[PDB]
Amino acid sequence: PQTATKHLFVSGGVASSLGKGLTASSLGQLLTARGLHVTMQKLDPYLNVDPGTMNPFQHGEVFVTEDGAETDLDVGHYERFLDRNLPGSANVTTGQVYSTVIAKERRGEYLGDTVQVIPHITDEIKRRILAMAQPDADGNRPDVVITEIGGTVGDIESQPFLEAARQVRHYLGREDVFFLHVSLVPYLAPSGELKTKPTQHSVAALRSIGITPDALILRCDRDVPEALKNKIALMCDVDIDGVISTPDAPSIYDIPKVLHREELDAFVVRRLNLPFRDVDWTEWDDLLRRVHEPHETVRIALVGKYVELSDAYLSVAEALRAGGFKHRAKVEICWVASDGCETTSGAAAALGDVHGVLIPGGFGIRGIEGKIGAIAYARARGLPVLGLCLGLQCIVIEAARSVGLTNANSAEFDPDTPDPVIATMGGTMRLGSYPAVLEPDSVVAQAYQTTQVSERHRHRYEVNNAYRDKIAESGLRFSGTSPDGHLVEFVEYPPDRHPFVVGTQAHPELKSRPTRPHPLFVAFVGAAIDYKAGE
Amino acid sequence: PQTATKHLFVSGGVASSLGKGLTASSLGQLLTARGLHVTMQKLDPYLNVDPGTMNPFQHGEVFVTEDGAETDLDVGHYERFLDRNLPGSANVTTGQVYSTVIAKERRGEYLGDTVQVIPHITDEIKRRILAMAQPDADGNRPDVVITEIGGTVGDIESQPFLEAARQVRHYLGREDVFFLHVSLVPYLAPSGELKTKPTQHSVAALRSIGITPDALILRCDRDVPEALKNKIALMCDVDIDGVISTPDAPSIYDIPKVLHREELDAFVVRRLNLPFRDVDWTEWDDLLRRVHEPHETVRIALVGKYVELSDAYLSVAEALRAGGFKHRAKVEICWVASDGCETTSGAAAALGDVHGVLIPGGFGIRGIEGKIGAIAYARARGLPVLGLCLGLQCIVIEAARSVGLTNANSAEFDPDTPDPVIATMGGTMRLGSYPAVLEPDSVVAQAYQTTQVSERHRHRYEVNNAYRDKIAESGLRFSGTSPDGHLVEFVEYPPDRHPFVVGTQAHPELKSRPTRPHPLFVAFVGAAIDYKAGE
Amino acid sequence: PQTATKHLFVSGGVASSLGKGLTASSLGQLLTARGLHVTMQKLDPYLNVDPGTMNPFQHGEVFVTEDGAETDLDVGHYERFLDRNLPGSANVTTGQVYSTVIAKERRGEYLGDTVQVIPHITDEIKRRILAMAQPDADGNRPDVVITEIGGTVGDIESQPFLEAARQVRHYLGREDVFFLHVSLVPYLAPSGELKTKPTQHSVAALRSIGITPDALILRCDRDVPEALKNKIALMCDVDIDGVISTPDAPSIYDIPKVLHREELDAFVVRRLNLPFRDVDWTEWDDLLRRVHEPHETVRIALVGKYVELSDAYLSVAEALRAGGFKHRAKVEICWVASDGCETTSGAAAALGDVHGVLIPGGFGIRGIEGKIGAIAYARARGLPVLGLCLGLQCIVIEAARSVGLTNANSAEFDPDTPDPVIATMGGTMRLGSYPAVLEPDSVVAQAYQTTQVSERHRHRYEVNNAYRDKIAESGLRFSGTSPDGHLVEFVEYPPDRHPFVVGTQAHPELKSRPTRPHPLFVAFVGAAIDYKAGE
Ligand SMILES: O=c1ccn([C@@H]2O[C@H](COP(=O)(O)OP(=O)(O)OP(=O)(O)O)[C@@H](O)[C@H]2O)c(=O)[nH]1
Ligand SMILES: O=c1ccn([C@@H]2O[C@H](COP(=O)(O)OP(=O)(O)OP(=O)(O)O)[C@@H](O)[C@H]2O)c(=O)[nH]1
Ligand SMILES: O=c1ccn([C@@H]2O[C@H](COP(=O)(O)OP(=O)(O)OP(=O)(O)O)[C@@H](O)[C@H]2O)c(=O)[nH]1
Ligand SMILES: O=c1ccn([C@@H]2O[C@H](COP(=O)(O)OP(=O)(O)OP(=O)(O)O)[C@@H](O)[C@H]2O)c(=O)[nH]1
Ligand SMILES: O=c1ccn([C@@H]2O[C@H](COP(=O)(O)OP(=O)(O)OP(=O)(O)O)[C@@H](O)[C@H]2O)c(=O)[nH]1
Ligand SMILES: O=c1ccn([C@@H]2O[C@H](COP(=O)(O)OP(=O)(O)OP(=O)(O)O)[C@@H](O)[C@H]2O)c(=O)[nH]1
Ligand SMILES: [Mg+2]
Ligand SMILES: [Mg+2]
Ligand SMILES: [Mg+2]
Ligand SMILES: [Mg+2]
Ligand SMILES: [Mg+2]
Ligand SMILES: [Mg+2]
Repeated sequence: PQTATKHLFVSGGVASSLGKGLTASSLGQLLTARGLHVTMQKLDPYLNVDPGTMNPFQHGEVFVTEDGAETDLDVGHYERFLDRNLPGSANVTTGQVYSTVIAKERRGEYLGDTVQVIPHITDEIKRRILAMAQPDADGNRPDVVITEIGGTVGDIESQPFLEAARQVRHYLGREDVFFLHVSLVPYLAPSGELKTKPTQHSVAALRSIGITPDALILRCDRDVPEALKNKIALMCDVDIDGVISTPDAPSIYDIPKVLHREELDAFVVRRLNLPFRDVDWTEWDDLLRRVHEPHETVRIALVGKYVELSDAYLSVAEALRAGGFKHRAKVEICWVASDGCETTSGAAAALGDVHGVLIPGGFGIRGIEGKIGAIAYARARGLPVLGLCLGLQCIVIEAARSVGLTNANSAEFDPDTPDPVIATMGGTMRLGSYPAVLEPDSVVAQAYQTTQVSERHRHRYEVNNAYRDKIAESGLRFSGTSPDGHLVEFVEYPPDRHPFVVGTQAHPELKSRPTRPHPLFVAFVGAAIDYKAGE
Repeated sequence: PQTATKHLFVSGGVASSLGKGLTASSLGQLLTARGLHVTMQKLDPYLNVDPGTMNPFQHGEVFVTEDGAETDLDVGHYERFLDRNLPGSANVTTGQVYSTVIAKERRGEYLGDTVQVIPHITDEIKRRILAMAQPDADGNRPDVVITEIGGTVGDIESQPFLEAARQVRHYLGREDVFFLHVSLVPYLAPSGELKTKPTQHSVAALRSIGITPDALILRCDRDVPEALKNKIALMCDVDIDGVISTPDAPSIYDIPKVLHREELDAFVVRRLNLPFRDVDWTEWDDLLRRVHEPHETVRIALVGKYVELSDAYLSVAEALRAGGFKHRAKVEICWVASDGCETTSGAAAALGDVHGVLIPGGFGIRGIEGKIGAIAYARARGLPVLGLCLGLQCIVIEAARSVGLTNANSAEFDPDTPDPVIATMGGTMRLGSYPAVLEPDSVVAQAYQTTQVSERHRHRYEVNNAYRDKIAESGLRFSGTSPDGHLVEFVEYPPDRHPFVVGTQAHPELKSRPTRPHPLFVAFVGAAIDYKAGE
Repeated sequence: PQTATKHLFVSGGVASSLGKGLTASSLGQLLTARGLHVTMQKLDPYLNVDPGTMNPFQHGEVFVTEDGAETDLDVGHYERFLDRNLPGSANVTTGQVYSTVIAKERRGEYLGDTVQVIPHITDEIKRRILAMAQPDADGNRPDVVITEIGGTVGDIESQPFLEAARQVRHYLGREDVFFLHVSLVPYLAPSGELKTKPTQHSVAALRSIGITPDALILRCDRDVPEALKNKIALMCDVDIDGVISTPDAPSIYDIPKVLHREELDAFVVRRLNLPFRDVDWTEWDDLLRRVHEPHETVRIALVGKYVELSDAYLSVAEALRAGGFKHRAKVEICWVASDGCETTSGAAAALGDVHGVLIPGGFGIRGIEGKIGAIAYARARGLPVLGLCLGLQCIVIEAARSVGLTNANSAEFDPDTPDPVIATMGGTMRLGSYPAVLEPDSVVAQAYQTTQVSERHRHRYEVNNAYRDKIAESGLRFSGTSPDGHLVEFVEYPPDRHPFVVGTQAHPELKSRPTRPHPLFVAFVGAAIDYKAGE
C-alpha cells in the first residue's frame, strides 16, 4: 500500500533571486526519476489574485494550465521538470487567499466570528496546500507535494504562508513533512573567503517562527568546502547529509546532477520514509547530451512586442530549445522587437540572417503592424513561420491583406476595420485545454502524427468565419478546427507555396518539456534547419 | 500659527486585554482638557470589512458614526472621552485595506505592478492614518491624531499596521510622531514581586520591527515602585518621565487622573513640542463627583435579547449611567433576558422590582415577543419605558395589538403578518445622522428643549404610515418625524396616560457622553427616579 | 570652549571580514584632517587577556603601544591612520573584562553582591570605553572616541559589548553618541543584481538589541545605486545622507577618499554637532601620489620564520612601504622563509635577486639558523640589512661567529651555548618605549638626524656586555645604548665595510606611519635603492 502523501516545503533565506524554484523543480525531477509521483505548488506572497494584471514585460510570462488557470511562470518550470500537467491549485497567491476569506466573511459564512489571520487566513492557505494531496482525475494520489514558499524568511509578506506550513507539520507530524531551506554563502573577494554567518542567522529566523529545517541548500558561486558544511551542520543543527553545496550551474538542466552528487534526493527519500529506488538517469542524460553536445546551430527570430525581458517569452524560448534538442541542434534565439519589422527594410535588417521566424502570443498588447510586417517578409524570403495565438491572427490578417482586403485587421487592434477578419464570437474568453480536429495529410497533422489534439488557450478573439473563402484565396488552409468545425484552431500554407508557415490559436509551448519537445516546435526547428542548409 | 498635526501611536505588548483603548481615550481626554484638538483612530487587525458580520453578543456592540459607518466599539470610547464626532475613517480594518487594494489591483489601477504588502498594503494603511490629519467639515485640522494599533507586538496580524506607523515616523520625523507602548508588569504572589522582564522583552520586539517607544504604560494591579521604573528606563532606554505606572483604576473615568498623576500628558506635550496649557479639570472633576458620590440609586431593566456580554449594550449602559450622573444618581442596571418577559408572569418576575424599562436595539436578532411582553407589563405597571430602534418598533407593535390588531408585527420578524405595522419603505438602510422635527410641547420636545434634532440610525424597517390612524387609537402619538413628515422618528404616550413611554427609531446612546448626557436618557432616568419616589 | 567628548561606535552586520577596522581608521583619518582630536579603541570579543598567547602566524602580529601593552594589530591601523600614539586602554578584550571582574569578586570588592553580566560586566566595559575620553598626558581631552565593536551583531560573543555601547548612548544622550553599522551588499552574478535584504535584516537585529544606527557602511564589490540606497534609507530608517556606498578600494589608503566622496565625515560632524572645518587634503593627497605614482621599484626580502600570513609582519610591511613612499619608490616585498636561508646555496637562491634584507622580530619562535644564514649571505653579497629585535641579536650572533666564537648564540635558542653573546640581564621583559642615546656621526644617528631617540620594545634578552670587545673585532659598532650605557640598543657596521647593516633591539616599524615614514626604514630603503643602481 501507498504511504501517506508527504509534504516538502521549500523556503528561502538571506535574499531572493537565489533560484529556489529551479532547485525545487530539480528536486522534483530527481524524485520523479526515482519512480515517485511528485506534484508541485507555488505560494506567491503578492496580492494580484492572478498574474494577469502584471505587466509580463516587467514580471515575466503568465503560464496557463490544462484547467485554464492563469498562474505564475514557476508552474511552467514545475511542469517542464516533472513532465506532468499541474492543476490551477498549484499557484496560491495572497490575493486569492484574502479575497476568498473576505468574500466568505461578507456572506456571513464565518457565522458571527471575528475573522482573523490565525486561524482563518492560515486555514485557507493550509486547505490549498492539503488540496494538492487529493487523488487526481486518473485516481492517483501523489507520493510527494513540493510546496515552494515565495518571499524570504524574516519578511512580513510570507509570515501567513510560513505559519500555515508550520501548522501542516504540527498536524501531519515530522514523518510526513520535510523543510528545505535555501540560503546564500557569499564569497568576499578581498579576503578570499566564503561566509556561513548569513545561513546561521537565516536558520535562527526560520527556527524563531517555529520551523526546523531538515536540509539546507547552500547557494554559492563555487563548491562549499566540507569544513564550512561541518560548521553549518553544527550551528544550524542540520544532519551533515542534509547540508547541500549548490554552486551556480552552467545550465538549468545541470541542477539535478548538482543535487544528486550531494545526495539530497537520497537524504529526502530516507528522511520521509518513502519507497527507495535508484534514479533512472536514461531520460535526463539524453537531454544533457542534447544540451551540451549539439551537432549544429540554427538561428530563430522571436518577434516579440518587447524583448528586453526574456522571461516574458520563457515557455516559448524553452519550446524552441526543446525543438532544437530533438534534432541535436542548438537554437540561437535572435530577440527581435516587432516595432522594427513594420517596414520591409526594417524587417529585412532584423530578419535577414535568421533561419526561422516565431511570432509569439501578445495577450493585452497594442500595435501589431510589426508582427504582420515580419510575416510578410518571411513569406517573401521563404523563411519558416510559426505563429502562436496573436501569431495565427497575424498570419490570417496578412493573408487577407495580400488578397485585396487592404484594411483587414482584428477588431481587437482596429475596432473601426471594415474587414474584421479576427473578431469575438464581448465573446468568450477561451482558457486552458480545447480539443482540435486536424485535416489528414495537412502540415499540422503530419507534425503531430495524429488528427486529434488538444492545446491550451488564452484568448477571446477568433477567426471570423464570414471571411474563410476570401482568406483561402491566398492559399491559406484552415487545417485545424474545433470538433464541431465552428472555430479555426490551426492555419497553414500548402508546402508547395511555403515549406512551413503555420499558425495556432493556442499556446503549444506550454505543453512542451525539455524531455518531450512539442511536435509543432520540432517541425518548425526542422524547417529552420532545412532553410539554413538550402542557403 | 498651528504647528504640524502630530501622530501618537498606541501599541500593546506582552498580552491583549490590558486596556490600551481606554488608556488612549484617557490620554485623548487629558490633551483635550489642555485645549488641544484631538482626534482618534483604531486599527483593527481583523478581516471583517466592518464589524456588522460579527455576533455582537460575543464580540460587543457595533458603534455608528454621524457619517453612517459601522465601526468597532472603541470609536464609542473615543467619542465619549473626547466629546467629539469621529469620521468613519476612525476605524480601519485589515479587511478594508486588503479588499480596497485587491479591488484596485483587479481594475488595473496598479498599472502592471506586482501588488505587494510593502509598499501597496502599507501605503493604504498610511493613507488612512494621514487622512485623519485633514481639515474637518468646520475647516479645523487636529493638533494630535491618536492611532491605536490593535493586536499585540510580536504577532503576525499587526505587522502591516506597525510597518505603516514606522513609515509615518520615517516620513514625518521624530518631532511630529510619538510612540506609546502598553505593557504588563505581573505580580508573582508566592515571591511577592513585580516583574519588569516582560516589558524588557516586549520593547526589544517593538524595537526589532523599527519602532522606538517614547513612553511606556506599565499596566499593573498595584503601583510600580520607582526602582522598577528606573530599571525599565535603563533597559528599555526610555526617559524616566515617560515610564508610566498605570495601576488598575476603580472606574474607567479614573484613568485620566492616574495618567495625569504620572504626568504622561505633560511629557507628551513637551516631547511633541505642542502648545502648552494646564489641564482644565472643571468638567472631569464634576463627572468624578457624580461617579463616586451619587445622592441616590435607581434600578433600570435593560431588556436585551442576550445579556451575558455587557459590551453588546455598552453605549446604552454608558448613556443610562450618564443620565444618572445628570441627576446625581447611581443607575443600577438589571440585565434582563427578553425571552423571559414573553408571558405576564415572566415579565412580572423579571421587572417587578425595577424603576424603568429600557428596550434596546436588536439589529439582526430573531424573536421579539419578550420585548413586546416587557412593554405590555411596563405600561400596565406604570413603569417608564425608553425604546431604541427595535424598542420603538416594539412600542408600535404592542400599541397596535392593544387596539385589536392581534397579529400586528414587523414584516422583519413575521413576514406573513396580516398587519405589517412595521415594514420597509427591500427598502432603504438608514445609517448615520438623520434630521427629525418634533411636535412642540410633546414629551420628546420637552426632553430635548428643541423641536429640531438629529440622531444616528442603523435600520431599514419603518413605521407603516397606512397604520398611523389605527395605532393612534391606543393614544400613541407620532411626536417626531422626518422633516417632510413621511418617516416616523419618535413615538410617545400622552403624560396623562403614561408619565414616560417613549420610542425613537434612532440610537441616541451613541451621542451620549459621560460629561454630556443625552436629553432622552436624562428624561428617562428622571422618570425612573419619579417612579421610585412614588412607590 | 570644547564640547563634550563624542563617542562613535562601529558595529558590523551580516558577516565578518568586511573591513570594519579600516573603515573606522579611514573615518578617523578624515576627522583628524578636519582638525579634530580623534582617538580609537578596539573591543575584541576573544578571551585571550592579551594576544600574546595567539600564534601570530595564524592570527596576525601583536602591536605594542608606547606604554607597553600588547594589543590586537588593529591598534596599529589606528595609529597609522591617526598619526597618534594610543594608550594600552585602546584594546579591550572579553578576557580582560571577565578576569578583572572575577578577580574583584574573589577579593570581596562587590561587597556581598551577586556579580552579574548586567551591570558588573557591562559597567567594566563602559568604564574602559569612557576612560578613552579622559585628558591625555599632554592634558588634551579628545573631540571623538571611535570604538570598534569586534564580532558580528546577532552573535553571542559581542552581546556584553553592544549592551555597554547601548548604555553609553543612554547615559550620554543622542547628541554625544553616534552608531555606524557596517553591512554587506552582495552581488548575485546569475541575475546580475545587488541585494539590500541582508542589510535590512542586520539593522533589525541591531535595533532589537536597542541600538539605532545613525549611518550605514554598505560594503560592496561595486557602487551601490541610488535606488538601493533609497530602499535602505526607508527600510532601515536611516537618513539618506548616512547611507554610504563603500565599494572595495584598490589600496587601503584610498578608503578615506571613498568615504569622503559619500560625505560620511561631513554627516558625522553635523550629526554630533562637532566644530566644522573642511578636510585639509595636503598630507593624504601627497601619500596617494607616492602610493599610485612611484618613480621606481625596489625589491626587499622579509626573512620571516613563517611567511604565508602577511599580517604576522603587517607593521614591518607597512614601514617598508612607507620607507619607499619617502623615496617615491615602490617597495616589492619578497616574502622569504628563514628556514631556507640556513645554507649558503639556500640563502643565495632566496636572496640573490633582492636589493635589501630585512630580518624581523621573532618573539616566541624556535630556530634562527636561517636568519643568521641570511645575514652572513647579505654581508658577503654587499646587501643592505635592517634587523629588528631578533634581527639585531642575529647580527650580533653572526658577528661573534665570524671572529672565531663558532658556537656563539643567544641563551634563548641554545641554553647550552659556551658563548651566550645574547642573554638575560630570568631577566627583565622590556615592553613599550625606552630611551636610547646614539653615537654622533654613526649610521643610526645620521638616519634619525638626532642622538636622542625612543623606541618600543618587546623582549627580555639583551647583548651580553662581557662579549662587547670580542664582537667589536668584527668591526661591529655598539652605536646606540640605554642612557646609562648598560644596554645595547643599536648596532651597525662602519659604512667603509658595509654601506648599511643596522640592528635595533626595538620595533621601529610600530612608530612608522604612511604619512611619517620611520627614519631607519627611510635609510634602509634608500640603501636598497643605492644597491639596485650599483648593480
Ligand atoms: O540551484 C540553482 C538554482 C538556480 N541557479 C541559477 O540561478 C539562475 C536564477 O534562478 P531562478 O530563475 O530560479 O531565480 P529567481 O529569481 O526566481 O529566484 P527565487 O527568488 O525564486 O529564489 C538560474 O537561471 C541559474 O543560472 C543555479 O545555478 N542553481
Ligand atoms: O551564534 C554564534 C556563533 C558564533 N559566535 C562567535 O563567532 C566567532 C567567529 O566569527 P566569524 O565571523 O568568523 O563566524 P563564523 O566562523 O561562525 O562564520 P563565517 O566566518 O563562516 O561567516 C567566534 O569567536 C564565536 O564565538 C558567536 O558569538 N555566536
Ligand atoms: O489604563 C487602564 C485601562 C484599563 N483598565 C481596566 O481594564 C479594563 C479593561 O479595559 P479595556 O476594555 O480597554 O480592555 P481590552 O480588552 O479592550 O484591552 P485591549 O486589548 O484593547 O488592550 C477596564 O474596564 C478597567 O477596569 C484600567 O484600570 N486602566
Ligand atoms: O503568532 C501569532 C498568533 C496569533 N495571532 C493573532 O492573535 C489574535 C488573537 O489575539 P490574542 O491576544 O487573544 O492572542 P491569543 O488568544 O493567541 O493569546 P491569549 O489571549 O491566550 O494571550 C488572532 O486574531 C490571531 O490572528 C497573530 O497574529 N500571530
Ligand atoms: O572600507 C573598506 C574596508 C576594507 N576594504 C578591503 O577589505 C580588505 C580587508 O579589510 P580588513 O583587514 O579591515 O578586514 P577584516 O578581516 O579585519 O574585517 P573585519 O572583520 O574587521 O570587518 C582590505 O585590505 C581592503 O582591500 C575596502 O576595500 N574598503
Ligand atoms: O520587511 C519587509 C520588507 C519587504 N517585504 C517584501 O519584500 C518583497 C520584495 O522582495 P525582495 O527580495 O526583492 O526584497 P527587497 O527588494 O526589499 O530587497 P533586495 O531585493 O534589495 O534584496 C516585497 O514584495 C515586500 O512586500 C516584506 O514582506 N517585509
Ligand atoms: Mg523564482
Ligand atoms: Mg568564521
Ligand atoms: Mg480594547
Ligand atoms: Mg530582577
Ligand atoms: Mg578587522
Ligand atoms: Mg528586491
